[PDB]
Parts: sequence; C-alpha cells; structure tokens
Amino acid sequence: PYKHFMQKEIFEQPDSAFNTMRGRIDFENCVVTLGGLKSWLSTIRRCRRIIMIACGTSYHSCLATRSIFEELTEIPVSVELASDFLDRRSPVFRDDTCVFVSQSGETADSILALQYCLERGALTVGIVNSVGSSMSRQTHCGVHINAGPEIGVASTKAYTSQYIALVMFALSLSNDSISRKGRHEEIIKGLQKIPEQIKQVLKLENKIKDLCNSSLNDQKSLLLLGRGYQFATALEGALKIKEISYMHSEGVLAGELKHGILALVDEDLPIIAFATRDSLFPKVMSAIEQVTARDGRPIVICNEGDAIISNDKVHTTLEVPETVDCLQGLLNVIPLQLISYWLAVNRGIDVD
Amino acid sequence: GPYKHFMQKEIFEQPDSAFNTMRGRIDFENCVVTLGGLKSWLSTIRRCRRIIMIACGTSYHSCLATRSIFEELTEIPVSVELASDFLDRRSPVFRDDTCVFVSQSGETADSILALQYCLERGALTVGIVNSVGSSMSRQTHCGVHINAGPEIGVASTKAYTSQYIALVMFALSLSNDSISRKGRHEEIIKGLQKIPEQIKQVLKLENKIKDLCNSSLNDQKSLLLLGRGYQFATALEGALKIKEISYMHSEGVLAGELLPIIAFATRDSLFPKVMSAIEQVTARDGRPIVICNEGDAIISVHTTLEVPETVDCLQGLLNVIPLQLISYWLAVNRGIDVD
Amino acid sequence: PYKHFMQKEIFEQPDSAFNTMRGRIDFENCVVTLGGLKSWLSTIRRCRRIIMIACGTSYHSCLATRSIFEELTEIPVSVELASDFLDRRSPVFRDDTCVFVSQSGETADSILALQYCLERGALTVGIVNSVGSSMSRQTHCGVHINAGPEIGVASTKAYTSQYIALVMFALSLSNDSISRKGRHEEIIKGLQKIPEQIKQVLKLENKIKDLCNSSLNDQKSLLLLGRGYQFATALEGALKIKEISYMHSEGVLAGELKHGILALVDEDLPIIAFATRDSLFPKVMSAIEQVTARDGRPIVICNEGDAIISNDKVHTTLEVPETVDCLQGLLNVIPLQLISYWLAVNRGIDVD
Amino acid sequence: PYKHFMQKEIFEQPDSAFNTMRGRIDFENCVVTLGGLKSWLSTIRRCRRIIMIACGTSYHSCLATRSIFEELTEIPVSVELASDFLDRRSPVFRDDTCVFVSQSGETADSILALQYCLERGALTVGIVNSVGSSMSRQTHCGVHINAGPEIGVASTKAYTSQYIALVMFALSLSNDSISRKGRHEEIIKGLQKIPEQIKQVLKLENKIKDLCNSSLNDQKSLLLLGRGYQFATALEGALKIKEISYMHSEGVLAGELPIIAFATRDSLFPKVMSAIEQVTARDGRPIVICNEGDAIISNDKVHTTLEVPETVDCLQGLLNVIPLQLISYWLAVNRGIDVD
Ligand SMILES: CC(=O)N[C@H]1[C@@H](OP(=O)(O)OP(=O)(O)OC[C@H]2O[C@@H](n3ccc(=O)[nH]c3=O)[C@H](O)[C@@H]2O)O[C@H](CO)[C@@H](O)[C@@H]1O
Ligand SMILES: CC(=O)N[C@H]1[C@@H](OP(=O)(O)OP(=O)(O)OC[C@H]2O[C@@H](n3ccc(=O)[nH]c3=O)[C@H](O)[C@@H]2O)O[C@H](CO)[C@@H](O)[C@@H]1O
Ligand SMILES: CC(=O)N[C@H]1[C@@H](OP(=O)(O)OP(=O)(O)OC[C@H]2O[C@@H](n3ccc(=O)[nH]c3=O)[C@H](O)[C@@H]2O)O[C@H](CO)[C@@H](O)[C@@H]1O
Ligand SMILES: CC(=O)N[C@H]1[C@@H](OP(=O)(O)OP(=O)(O)OC[C@H]2O[C@@H](n3ccc(=O)[nH]c3=O)[C@H](O)[C@@H]2O)O[C@H](CO)[C@@H](O)[C@@H]1O
Ligand SMILES: O=P(O)(O)OC[C@H]1O[C@H](O)[C@H](O)[C@@H](O)[C@@H]1O
Ligand SMILES: O=P(O)(O)OC[C@H]1O[C@H](O)[C@H](O)[C@@H](O)[C@@H]1O
Ligand SMILES: O=P(O)(O)OC[C@H]1O[C@H](O)[C@H](O)[C@@H](O)[C@@H]1O
Ligand SMILES: O=P(O)(O)OC[C@H]1O[C@H](O)[C@H](O)[C@@H](O)[C@@H]1O
Ligand code: NA
Ligand code: NA
Ligand code: NA
Ligand code: NA
Repeated sequence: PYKHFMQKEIFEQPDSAFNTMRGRIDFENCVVTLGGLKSWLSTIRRCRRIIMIACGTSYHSCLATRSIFEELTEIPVSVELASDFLDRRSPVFRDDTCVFVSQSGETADSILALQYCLERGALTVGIVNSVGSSMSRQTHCGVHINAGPEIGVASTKAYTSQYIALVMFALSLSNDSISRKGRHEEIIKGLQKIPEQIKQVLKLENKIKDLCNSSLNDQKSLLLLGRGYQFATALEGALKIKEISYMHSEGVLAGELKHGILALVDEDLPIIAFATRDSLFPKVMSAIEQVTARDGRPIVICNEGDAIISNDKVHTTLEVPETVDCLQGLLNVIPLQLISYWLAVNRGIDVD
Repeated sequence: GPYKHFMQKEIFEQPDSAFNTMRGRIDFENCVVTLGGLKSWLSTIRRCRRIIMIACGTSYHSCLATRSIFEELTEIPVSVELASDFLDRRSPVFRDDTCVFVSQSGETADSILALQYCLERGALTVGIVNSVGSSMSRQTHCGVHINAGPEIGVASTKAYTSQYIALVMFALSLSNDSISRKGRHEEIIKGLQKIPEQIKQVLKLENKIKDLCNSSLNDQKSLLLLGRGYQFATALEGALKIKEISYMHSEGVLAGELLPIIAFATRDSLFPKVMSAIEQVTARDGRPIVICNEGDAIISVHTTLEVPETVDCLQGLLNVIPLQLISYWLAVNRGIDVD
Repeated sequence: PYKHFMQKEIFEQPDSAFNTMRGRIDFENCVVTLGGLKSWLSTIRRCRRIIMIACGTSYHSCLATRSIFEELTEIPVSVELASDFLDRRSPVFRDDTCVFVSQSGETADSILALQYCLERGALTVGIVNSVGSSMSRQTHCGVHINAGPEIGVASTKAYTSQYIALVMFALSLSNDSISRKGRHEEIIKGLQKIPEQIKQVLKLENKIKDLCNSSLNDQKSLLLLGRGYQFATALEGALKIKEISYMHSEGVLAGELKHGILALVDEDLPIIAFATRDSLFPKVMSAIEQVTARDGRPIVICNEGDAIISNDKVHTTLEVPETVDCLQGLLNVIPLQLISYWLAVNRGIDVD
Repeated sequence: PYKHFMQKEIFEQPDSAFNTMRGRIDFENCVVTLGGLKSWLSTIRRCRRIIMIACGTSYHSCLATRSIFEELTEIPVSVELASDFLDRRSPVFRDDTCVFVSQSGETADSILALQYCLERGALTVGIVNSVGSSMSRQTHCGVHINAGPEIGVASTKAYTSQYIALVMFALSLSNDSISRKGRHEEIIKGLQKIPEQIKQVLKLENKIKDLCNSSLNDQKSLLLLGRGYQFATALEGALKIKEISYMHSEGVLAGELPIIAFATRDSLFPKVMSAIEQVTARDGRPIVICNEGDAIISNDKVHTTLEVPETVDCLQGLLNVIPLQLISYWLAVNRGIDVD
C-alpha cells in the first residue's frame, strides 16, 4: 500500500514501538525486564560514569534520553558522537560503562570506538537493531531493540525504538530506588500509551502533505527551534530534512541568543518550533515571539488544545497528544519524519 | 588610537592580553606553571569524580577548545555544558564534582544560576573570570583571574584567547605531578611562550582579509565553517562571531560528518574527514577559504589564509584570529557599527 | 539500690537502649529518622568510602557494626583505631566520610584524628554521648546517642547505645533501597525487642556471680573465643576484663589457628566461647572441640535452648535470647559486662 | 650445616631477598619493573580501593606494607584476613582491586576468597611463591616472589620475600609521581642494601641462643610490644612463638592501654617509650630490638638489647623480624621441639 519503504517504516511505528516493549514491560505491576542485561545491571550501575557513543540518528536517540538517564540513576552520563570521541582520543577506563547505540550494528566509526573502549577495559553495552551484527556480538551485553528490518535510507522506526529501549534501560538501572518508584510508574504507564498515540500523530499526514505542497516546497532552508527534551528532536528533524529532502536545515537551541539566527531570518524562512509542554521554556516563548514580531509565520508543534501563538498572528499548528515529559520526543519526531518524507516526494527524490 | 573601533583595538591587543594572562604564572625556563588562586586547591581538584565546565557563548567555546587537553593531561572525565541547557536538564551534581565556571564578565545570569545550583549541591566550584570581584569571582570557591584587562567591544575577542590560555594553564597545573606528562608539559609551555609573537604575525593577515571582505563575500546570506577535533570549537566560535558582529547567518559544521565555506585545515586537525569535505567542495568548484599552516598546500580556485604552526592544542589560539578579523571587516563592509 | 554506678549503668541498658531509639524509629512503618543527619544523608550515600575512627570500647562498637554497614549500603567501610590511623598517617580526602565514635567526645587521639580529617577536607560525622563535647562541636553532623552520663570507669551502656546508633545510621543510609526493605524491617522489628531482651539477659547475674565465685575469681587470665559478628564482642569482653577486673584477657578469632593459643591452654584456664546462632561457624565448633578434648571446660554463651556441646563433655552455659544476627552482639556483651564487674568487686577493685 | 630446614631458611634470607629483586630493580637508575604486572598497572591504579586478602604470615606481610602502599599510591588500602572477609560476606565489585598474598597458592580460605572476588567481577592480583599453584593461575595477574621452595613448617623467607614483592608493587603503582620520586629513590637504594643487612642481623644468632638458654625458655608467655610499621612485626613474632615454640604469645599495640619491645627509630613513638618505661618502672627486664648504637633504656635498668642496622623506615620490618624468627626457632630447640 505504501509508496516507499520509508513511508511504510514511519507508519509501522505503532507496531515497532509495541514490539520493542513486548515481553519486557509488565504494565500492570510496572516492572521492566531486559533479559540481555540480566546478570549485568548491578555491575553497570557500579561505574564512575556512563558514556553514550553513537553516530547520526542513533546519536540523537542518546541526546533524547540523556536527561532521563541522569534523573533516574544519578550516574554522570555523557553523550559522544563516535567520530569526535575518536578524534579527541578521549580517555576511557575500566570504571566507565560505554553504551553503543546503532541501528545497523556495522557503522565504521561506532565499531572503531567500541574497539577503543574494549581494549581499554571498559564495560560495553549495545543497544542495536540488527541482531548478531558486529556491535551486537562485540559488546559485553545489550538489548536488541526489535524494530524489524529498516530499508529506508534514513532511520525512522529505529529512532523511536532506540529511544524506547534506552528509556527501558534507564528504568532498569533505577529499579531498586524507593524514591523513584512514582516516576517509574508514571513513565511506564506513559510507555503503554505510546503506540496508540503514535497512531494518532500519524493522522497529521494530510495536513503535512498540504503544508509540503505549499510555498514550503520552494524554500531552500528550514530552521527548527527546540530546548530541553526537544532539542534532540530539533537536531533529528534537521538531519532528516538534510539526509532525505536534500534541503538545508539547522536545529537551534531556542532563545539562547537574542541576536542569533532569529534576528537574521527572512519573513518567509520556514521555522518549526517545538512548544509541547515538556519543553515550553520562557526562552522558547521568547524565540517564538521574536519570529512573530518580525512577521514570520512559524509552524508550531504543540500539545492538543494549547494556543502558543494568538489566533491573530498567522502561523501553522501541528498538534500532538501530551505524554509524560521524557517521552514527548517520541511523538514530536513523527511529524518531522513525515515532513522530510513529503518534501523529498514533492521534489522527486527516492528515499529507499 | 589608530583604531576605527573598540573591537578592532581589542583584536589587535591580543599579543599583549595573551602575555598578560601568562604574566607571573609561567616560568618558561624551568617550565613551571603557578596559579596563585588554585595553589592549595589543586590536590583536591585532582581527586574528584569528574570536571564539569559550565559556560555561555564565547566562554562555552573556550571550554570546548580546551576540553581535549584537560582530558589528555589529567585523565579526569571532563564534560562541557552550556549553562542554560545544564539548568534546563536539571543535571544532577554532587560533592565529588569539580564545576569550572568560565565567564568574562562574571555576571551572566545563566552562569550565575548554574553556579548557585552547584554550590547548593555541595560541589567544588572553580571560576576562570576576567572581572575581578564580580559575582562569579566572589562566589566560586577558588579560581584564576584571567588578567585580559577591560573588554569594551560587544563581542568577546581577547577574553576568548585569554580564557583559553588560562584554561590550558589550569590543565597544566592539574597534571604537574606526572612524570609521563613532563615532555608534553614542556612542549605546551614552550609553545605558550611564542603565542604572543605568533598572534602579532597572524594579525598581518588583515589586508588579505580586507580584500576577501571587499569581495561578494560581504553580500552572502550564509557562511559555513568546517572543522573537526581541536578546530571544531574554532568553527563554532567563528560562526558565533559572524552572526553576532556581521549579522550574517553562519554555522560551524563538523567536517565530513554528514555559499562561502571556511575550512580549518591546520595540521593539528587535518583529519581524513576534513580532506574529504574539502574535496567535495572543490569538486563542485566551491572555492573554499582555507585556514592552514604556513607553507602547506591543502588544495591544488581557493583562498588561503596561512597561520604559524603551534603546538596542536594551542593552534585554536591562532586560528580564531582570522575569524575575529573577518567578522569585524564583514561588519564594516556591511555598514554595521560593531561597537 | 546499686553497689556502684557501673552496676547501675549495666542495669540501665533496657532504658538507655530505648532512650537512644526514642523519637528516631517508627516501629510500625519501619522508618528511621536521625535528625542530626537528615540533610546530610544524600551526601554520605555518595562518598568513595566510610572510615570509622575510634578508641577502646568505641572502636569495638565500630567493629561490631562494620558488617551491617557494608551489607546495607554497599559502600566500603573500614574501621581504624584512632592512634594507629594517625601513626600510619593514612591519607584522607574530600571523597571520604569519616565517622567518629566516642562516649566522652574528648579522647585525645580521637580529637587529633578528627582534626587531621577535617584539614584534609573530608566529611565528618560524630556518634557521641556527651552533648556539645569537642567531638560533637567539631564534626560536621552527627547523632547524640542519648545514653545519659557514665560514671563507671569503663563503658557499658554507652557501648550498647553506640552500637544501636550505628545500626540506625546504617538503616538511614540504606532507606531508599527496595531490595533492602525486608532486611530493614527485620532489623527494626528486632531493635524494638532489644530493651526487653536486655531485661531478660540481666537475669543471668546470679548465675554469673556463682560462676565468678566458683570458677573465676582466683584466675590470672581468660580467653574469649568469637568469630563473625561476635569477634567484636570477644575483643570488648577482653577489654572489660583487662580494664575493670585487672586480669589478663585476650579475644581470639575462633579456630583461626589449628596450633595457636588453644593448642597451648591448660584445662583450668577459663575460656568463654560465643556460640550464638549468628556466629556459629564450623571454625567455632572446631575451637570448642579442641578445648573439650583437652579437658578444658568452656563457658558457652549461646541461644536459649541450644546444646552446643554434649552433656557428656563438661561445660558452663549462659543462655541469651535470639535476636536478628547483626543485633546479637547487643545481648552477648551483657554477660561480659557483668562478669568483669563481679570479678573486680570480688577483688575489692573500685569500678567508679 | 643446618640442624633444621627452618634454620636453613632463616639463613637463606640474604639470598631469597636478593632473588626476589633479581631482574626487577635497576638500582642505578632507580627503576622497578615487574613483568607480571607490566600492562596491568594503569588499570590497577584506577580502582576505588585495594583490598589485600591473606591468611597467617601472608596476612602479616600485608599489614607490614599497608602504610607504604597508602603513602605512595594515595589509593585506599584495607587488609583482610581471608576467613573473616568471607565470614562477613564483604561486598566487592568491579571497581575493587583484590590483592592475594600466599606462599603456597593453595590455602583453602584464600582460594575461596579469590573465587568470591572473581565471581563479583573484581580485578585480582596474586603475590605468590609457588609458580602455577591455584592462586597463581586464577588471579588475573601477579608477581611470583621467587623465594624458592619453603620446607619449614612456618614461613620465614616467604615473609621477607612477600614483603619485598609488595613494596616493589607499591613502587610500581607510584612510578609516575614527581613528588614521590625522592621517596622512591630512598626506598630503592634501601632495598639494595637489605640482603647484606640481613646477613648482619643473622650475626645476632649467638646472642639469641644465649638468651634462649636462659629461663626465657621455661616461660609460659611472651608479650611483644610494637606500634606503627612494627605492629605487624609484633603480630608475626607472636605467631612464630605460638606456631614454633609452643609458647603463648601476644603482639600488643604498645602503650594503647618476658617482654620484647620494638624500639627501632621508624616506630619509636612516645607511646612505645611510655610502655617501655612502665616495664622498667617495675624493673621488668625487657628485651629491646633497636637500632645499632641507640640506648633506649639506661644502664640503671636491667635489659637485653638486640641491635639491628637502621634502614629506610618502611623497610625496617624486614630486619626486625629476623631476630624473632631466630628466637622462635631457638626457643623450640631448647624446649625439645622438632621444628620440622
Ligand atoms: C535474539 C535473541 O537471541 N534473543 C532472545 C532473548 O531475547 P532478550 O530480549 O532476552 O535478549 P536480546 O535479544 O536483547 O539479547 C540477546 C543476547 O545478545 C546480547 N546483546 C544484545 C544486543 C547487543 O547489542 N549486545 C549484546 O551483547 C544480550 O546481552 C543477550 O545475551 O531471549 C528470549 C528468551 O526469553 C528469546 O525470545 C530471544 O530469542
Ligand atoms: C585579585 C587579586 O588580588 N589578585 C592578586 C593575586 O593574583 P593571583 O594570580 O595569585 O590570584 P587571582 O587574581 O587569580 O585570584 C585571587 C583570588 O580570587 C580567587 N578566585 C579568582 C577567580 C575566580 O573566578 N574565583 C576565585 O575564587 C582565587 O582563588 C584567589 O584566592 O596575587 C598577585 C601577587 O602574587 C597580585 O598581583 C594580584 O592582585
Ligand atoms: C541538641 C538538640 O537540640 N537536640 C535536639 C534534636 O535532636 P536530634 O536527635 O535531631 O539531634 P542530635 O542531638 O543527635 O544532634 C544535635 C545537633 O548536633 C549535631 N551533632 C551531633 C552529634 C555529633 O557528634 N556531631 C554533631 O555535629 C547534629 O548534626 C545536630 O545538628 O531534636 C530533638 C527532637 O527531634 C530534640 O529532642 C533534641 O533535644
Ligand atoms: C612463570 C614464568 O615463566 N615467569 C617468567 C617471567 O617472570 P616475570 O617476573 O616476568 O613474571 P612472574 O613469574 O612474576 O609471572 C608470570 C606470569 O604469571 C602471572 N601471575 C603471577 C603470579 C600470580 O600470583 N598471578 C599471576 O597471574 C603474571 O601476571 C605473569 O603473566 O619472565 C622471565 C623472563 O624475563 C622468566 O625468567 C620467568 O621464568
Ligand atoms: O544507527 P547506525 O546504523 O549506527 O547508523 C548511524 C548513522 O549512519 C549514517 O551517518 C547514516 O546516514 C545515518 O542515517 C545513521 O543514523
Ligand atoms: O563570558 P560571559 O561574560 O559570561 O558572557 C557570555 C556570553 O554572553 C552574551 O551572550 C554575549 O553576547 C556573548 O558575547 C558572551 O560570550
Ligand atoms: O569512647 P571514648 O570516650 O572516646 O573513650 C575511648 C576509650 O578511652 C580509654 O581507652 C578508656 O580507658 C576506654 O575505656 C574507652 O573506651
Ligand atoms: O602463605 P599461605 O601458603 O597462604 O599460608 C598462610 C598460612 O597458612 C597456615 O596458617 C600456616 O600455618 C601459616 O604458616 C601460613 O602463614
Ligand atoms: Na555481545
Ligand atoms: Na571566590
Ligand atoms: Na558538630
Ligand atoms: Na594468573
């Protein structure tokens, strides 16, 4: 039924999200069980620090979950792009837990980084889609994310499944804390609702197709504004627009600079702002106000029912269900996957 | 004086500010660094779980620019945080953290809020600050005043190079008990000695940069800066300067990870991916501007801005200077009053 | 009604034990709250290691509780005699939590050690009986054990009270652990019963006076055998007999040497063996057997109902109630306090 | 020309001390190189703490060297008796470096402790005499102490050889420190002289035989007083007197609350002086192990002196133990005990 494997894979996300969780979460009793990390959790916690290492969209899934790993575990977590980690020859030691995230399990820079960590005596953990791939075999332990084969040229379902697996890993690490139990239960109940909420978000495709057929087609760049949990989503949206749509895109930390890119943009530059409640900071509102003050006409991804910009000012809304704060990225990325897909179609590009 | 603007003056002041930052703190003959503010705190800093560097804007750049040398010389985990994002994530900190705050003014709101957060959590706090007795200077437990003198220009020029130098001295101080580091120490200190005179030499690129800025470069809507490794910070800081001073969009891009283009191709950061990126550009006849070491031919049409070769971890101090001059002259050519 | 303050203090222990716990343990909800440490616990929970530092009987209360601190917290715990700590110039750093235990809060070696740790930037915690004593003032935080004044020349109720305060501190450090919950509850329900069980143990006094009068008064030395939880009890009993009674005494790790002191003993040298269930190791049984075979007749401290040796093989029994393993030393020490006291008074030695 | 393997083994110590160092110390350039640990040191240096785990005399060699490890490395070091470590079910984790010291490499409690540590993911290092014994094989890395086979029933040369191997291990761990370079050179130059100093100490044998011919040999107990570096020597002396001489003995922390007191300069604390003064106040006739030429007790109190050469403070125990080995041996002979 689908024009392309990429469209199929985006639309497959209710099912891949469920498949990632299948057999791993008891939603009734709120227990996460990751069999691959079985005899290893008590060791993983006993480390100086967690280093998340990955490339491209897999690196963004690490950015998207860093905060919740930090929050739930109180272990320091850093996130490294594999090639830059290697370029810096960043010291790694026996007391580090190195977490490698990869859809393919074959990316050269990820494998080189893994070899570097292994030879230095670090504990290694893989979060990998392709079962038995190099990264899966070579990591000490890990989780196969169970998204199924990905044939689109860019990662869609693997991103949402990686993010979910990383959240389950964070929950697993913090499963002995009385003080975390309410937070755990909140997040696990939220996860249970993700697959159906993804289905809801997919109903935005018509509005997106329309927007992609608009003046948007002709524009040469698109800027995405995000802060907090949604900065990763802004970076991933930009990567998608670049890798798939062959259009220039940058993810911008919203409102960080008063006199940055937003003071420079043309009236008609496409700007997407993430304004869901989890990441609705004063600086986000300032950035959005700055755009509208200059007569810009931004596209706002926000929660159902929220009016971020007055009806008096021209702007586009793409409304998404509200979920638990640290899970909102799973829903907010979907319109970007669809926008990047339909822009590439509007332009004649093959995405498989 | 001879200077059109405060910003131009402060750019040209860098041989002196770089010297002043080192003054009384480095014995170049015996290769000994002595930072009076940190003296009795070093043993405590050396034993922490991790160092978190926390800063905004150009000061965040100076942390990125020196992250690798801290890691290399100390083998302590070092992370670099933008103050607002650190606060947005509510990143946990604890007694065993050493939090290093870098700020020219010592008054930036987000940096102060971040310091107060770390203090309340019981972390050890260290300031690298220009303004003596500012909030950040007072409220950190210990620190180094960078001694760059007052900064009047709207964007940081001398404060970036002086912060970077102060951070390198801090890294050297932390690792001054290591026999295996001694050769690397001496190399960096002998390098630092020559920085002020090398900065004088790089400032002689101004006329070449004026010629470049008189061209259609000054009419462009975007300028991309490509760098990797030590020079990625320099790419980010060049981008920030072009945005903040020249009012032109600019982006610092990690070279070859995935319109005028500036590429950093000095030897310290001349990776395969940089060469690949540069090849991609020349293949489409892109005409890149290449910042490279004196005498190197990185490309067989392009513009070359040659800079003296220094110790790898110090190359960013010389590479940033043409970007400061480009952002300044682009602004002048576009009729912007930089002050 | 007491002959000496020391006797009064020994008999005061049901009340001092209760007074130490008062306002600090919710026995129904199994919650421990130590006001003086409350705001400091997350900091202590985080350190590289705990160093317990003390002199004499206070040093023994640290040995008596070292295992339960290690078990409940999984933080390394070492136990230092203050003078030897200072003699070795053991390095201490900002990441150490140094726990100082002292009845008087004034002992020179403990104060010197505290000053050394403070100057090195370590976090310091006091467990002290004398409110506002030097050690109470100078530590960063602490617990006043609330045992009341001791006038006896040797510590009795302050030993049991210190030991209880130390167990409460360990419970407080581990009060966020789901996996520890059952063990927590076990110990707290145990602590609730300690004051009445001490009342029960104190009923051994007449049998102990008989034993001193029939078998011990004329003696020049006595050996205490103990292992595991009861090794500290054996050392403290030895100290009491030395300090109070002016008789030689040695605490011996039971069955450690096949040809050590037990291979050398007479059949009339008095030997006390701790054989309560919590510390009834094979090596303890072997030691006892090495004694009865040599025709030594050991004095066996054991749980009510237990027959450790044959009635065929001659021995004296002092039965004590069974409590939780890590609490059994609180009851096992009491017969030793009473023995040392009666030995002293039967020799016209003042104990106050 | 020896009566027993024990006596031979005591007298072999100049050679065993030399053999333990052979090929591992460059005394000219002051460099220690332990082949067995080469590429493991950077990892050993990166642990939360070091736990030294051993039984009997090997436990004492750990006590004897704890201070120098802590001094030189600034890593926390604890010393555990293997059986008690197991009795407590002491938690250990991936970030622990567990160091096992054993002459035989077969002692049951040390083996069980090793297996417990290995199961918990700890890094394990062996300091072992018997090449290819269980503990030699099962530790991740280690140093064979190269003392030669030990046939005496109690450890004599293995103690001084284990102690020297442990000091070399601490030197190796700290070989990157500029601030400790002077202390390193001092210890290494001191190690060079230990073999010939042990020869010197063995010349006390005749004085010791005279002492053991006295009514010392029909005593029921002998107390040994020591503090600091010499507390381990007092504990090891007491063990030797119990295991060999069949006489009760206790090693006592001097001044904490027949007498041999260690009063060498490395461990001449006020509390040691005060303890000795208590004995001479009662005209108790102590036996004093002290450095050559030091008068610890004046001649108006009766006492016996056993002078030993002064070495570097942390090495003094290597010499101070030798008279106790000889005392335990000659007491047994005078008591008709076959020490073998
Ligand atoms: C593919 C596979 O055999 N998975 C089985 C596993 O699923 P389960 O979900 O338990 O395990 P995973 O597929 O996640 O992991 C399989 C194994 O590979 C390791 N690993 C995985 C990813 C990685 O990047 N690195 C790595 O080392 C894990 O530690 C584990 O040993 O147990 C279930 C039985 O209950 C079965 O339904 C599955 O057939
Ligand atoms: C400010 C001051 O009087 N500096 C004097 C100091 O310079 P010196 O270079 O020794 O000290 P700095 O100016 O770097 O620092 C001064 C004090 O401020 C603290 N600190 C500094 C920066 C910071 O951000 N946070 C912070 O706490 C330092 O720990 C130190 O206690 O001795 C010199 C002579 O030896 C004098 O010429 C300088 O006038
Ligand atoms: C002295 C005081 O007013 N104590 C009150 C406190 O007891 P609470 O049991 O809370 O506190 P403690 O008496 O144990 O400690 C008093 C203070 O002294 C500090 N400290 C204590 C011991 C030590 O060795 N070092 C040290 O620094 C503590 O951190 C605390 O700040 O609240 C109780 C009600 O809950 C009152 O009944 C107590 O009268
Ligand atoms: C046993 C052996 O062949 N040793 C050789 C080794 O001595 P060298 O002194 O290098 O090594 P050791 O004999 O100390 O140790 C041999 C090996 O056993 C390991 N180990 C040792 C003891 C222990 O308790 N646990 C443990 O794992 C070491 O890590 C090493 O891998 O190189 C020398 C050549 O330069 C040879 O003269 C020695 O014959
Ligand atoms: O997740 P993987 O298989 O390690 O691949 C990482 C990245 O590899 C390349 O950079 C791809 O173009 C990206 O789309 C992909 O995300
Ligand atoms: O270094 P400081 O005083 O904390 O200021 C940080 C940043 O603050 C502001 O953004 C300035 O415009 C920047 O130029 C500056 O780099
Ligand atoms: O517990 P405190 O006050 O520090 O005293 C410690 C020790 O000090 C001295 O050693 C006393 O004789 C002991 O009985 C006492 O236990
Ligand atoms: O050093 P090993 O072979 O582990 O032996 C440890 C102890 O084992 C036994 O206790 C021996 O009797 C002691 O002499 C010895 O010291
Ligand atoms: Na694997
Ligand atoms: Na300050
Ligand atoms: Na206090
Ligand atoms: Na081995």
